[PDB]
Amino acid sequence: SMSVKKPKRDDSKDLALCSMILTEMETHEDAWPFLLPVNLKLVPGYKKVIKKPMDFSTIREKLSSGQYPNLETFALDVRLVFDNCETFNEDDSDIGRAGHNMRKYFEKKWTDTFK
Repeated sequence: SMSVKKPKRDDSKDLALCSMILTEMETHEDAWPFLLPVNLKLVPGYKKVIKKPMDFSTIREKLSSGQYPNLETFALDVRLVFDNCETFNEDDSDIGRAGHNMRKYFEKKWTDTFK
């Protein structure tokens, strides 16, 4: 509350560390469904169904331009990528499986880096 603060967690390396995580997601072999925005002219249903599209390139641009206020808003966009993928793709598809695998990979890196 006013003039009463919990001790200051060092957040000065968060930007660099989110960048490193994102590089590791970018270079994973199962990243291919997620590297670029879904082409809304060429994929029927996507525009109407997926209210907030997200992809790695879009996260990389937001990161590089100071559009994440803190590391939690960065994790929310990453998870949005996987949540979208589960919304649109059967679990038993190449892309459905890619999404589960990438989410697992992300969540481990997140915990090991920050928890």
